[PDB]
Amino acid sequence: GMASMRILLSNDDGVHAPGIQTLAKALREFADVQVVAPDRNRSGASNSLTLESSLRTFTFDNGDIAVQMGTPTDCVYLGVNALMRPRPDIVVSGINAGPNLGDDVIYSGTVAAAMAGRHLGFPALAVSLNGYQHYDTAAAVTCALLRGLSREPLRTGRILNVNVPDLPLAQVKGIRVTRCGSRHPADKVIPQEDPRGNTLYWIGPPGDKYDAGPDTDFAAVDEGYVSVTPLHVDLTAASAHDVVSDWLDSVGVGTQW
Amino acid sequence: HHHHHGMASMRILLSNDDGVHAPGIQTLAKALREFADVQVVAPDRNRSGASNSLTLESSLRTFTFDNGDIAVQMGTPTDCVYLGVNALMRPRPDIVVSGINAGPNLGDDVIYSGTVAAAMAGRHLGFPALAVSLNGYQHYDTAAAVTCALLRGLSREPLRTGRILNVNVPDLPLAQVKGIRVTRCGSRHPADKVIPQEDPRGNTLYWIGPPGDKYDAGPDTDFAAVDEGYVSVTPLHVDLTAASAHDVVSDWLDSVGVGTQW
Ligand SMILES: [Mg+2]
Ligand SMILES: [Mg+2]
Repeated sequence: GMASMRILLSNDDGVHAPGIQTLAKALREFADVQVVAPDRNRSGASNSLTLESSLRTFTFDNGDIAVQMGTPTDCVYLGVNALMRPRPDIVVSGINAGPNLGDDVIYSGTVAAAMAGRHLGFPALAVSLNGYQHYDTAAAVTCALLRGLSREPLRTGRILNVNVPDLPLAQVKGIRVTRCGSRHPADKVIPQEDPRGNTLYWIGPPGDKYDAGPDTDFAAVDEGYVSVTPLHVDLTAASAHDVVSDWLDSVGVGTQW
Repeated sequence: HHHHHGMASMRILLSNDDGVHAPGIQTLAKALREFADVQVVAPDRNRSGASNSLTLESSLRTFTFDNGDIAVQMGTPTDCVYLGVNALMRPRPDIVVSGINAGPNLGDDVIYSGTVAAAMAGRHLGFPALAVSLNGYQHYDTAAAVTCALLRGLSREPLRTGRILNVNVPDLPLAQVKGIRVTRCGSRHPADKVIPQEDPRGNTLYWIGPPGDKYDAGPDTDFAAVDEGYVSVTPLHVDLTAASAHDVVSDWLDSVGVGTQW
């Protein structure tokens, strides 16, 4: 090999989490790896960033950096811009304890860290295990995608959201290029009272699967395939443009007549 | 004949990410209260940059003020709307309005926006959710006026397609606002600045820098519209799929023998 791959590895479960550590070990067999991860579990962090306060880092013995109270996007931000010199080739996020599928991915901090590395030399990898058993399987899948990214460049798509079925590698049927599924709106809130009679509120479970069709990420994983979905950060709903414009004319907003 | 038909014709969950004490939400609450049934459910402090984050491993505590505003303690903007819609409000809201935010929410910044995230949690409602941000800190009244027009608009006719509208208002007196444009999100160069700062014990702490330079500010972007003095309205969705990359990724995989044997 003419060049080593330099990987900024991050996650969302925290620097000590089994996921990030199993993958770290796997990647280190053939790549330079720098972990920059949250100091504790930050699931549900989405693409949040720390703007109101400065961030404190702690470096471990194996060279791992943890950002205290830092979101996954903080980590990737500091890794790319300040802490890795030169900047990394690519960001790998994961392996996450649990799936990031369908319309849940906008809340995923795992995905968020991958999206913060979208402007690097290789497309970012978000890697989630559909469970907690086979981190080894997901590490193998990642190492394969990294191998694949260096045999031939991926020309389009700055983010690959990867979901790995929780099976031993031998039982994974393969890989499907998929689109994000969708859910019926979530509406469950679990209230619990405190000792003083005050009502406190837990955010309940996701909504029921709604678009879990054959071409979706929900289906692929259910059928034992690694789901790969190219993602972007553009949130424009382009198909709604005309309807919105016509509506405005229709109700006289922005126009005199 | 009055400017609005009815004093409390729609139920509005009003939120933000600047917090309940922010002048932007407060100015807007006043304005909306002329014609709407308004319930504020917002964070207890400034949560700018909170994106679509939520509190999952902890239950949430709410605090109610004398005027009836609810602040969710520790709560994210998504937390607030999620709680407001699903638990706190009787009767349920017809629409979520989020803002007015201090500062723009434009381009690829929208995914990092707590203002936008709050609207997005109201996307399943009767009316499309509105995210409203001011391009500055001066003319909250203008943004308020624009929001009231959009809302009177919804009373005259429903918006069919489009679940969330991201609205950016030029920081100008209303008379100087050239009008409105339906835009697409522009984009920026990644931010690259990291401002270091030493603590009293002499340890180096880091600040996230400002956003990157504009990259894509074409004629029909949200960036252009605002720069040119127009209110920008971009319809958004929560879906992150990059559909126009499907075939390239599939060919690529096949080409590199990942997922197949040969
Ligand atoms: Mg996690
Ligand atoms: Mg704000």
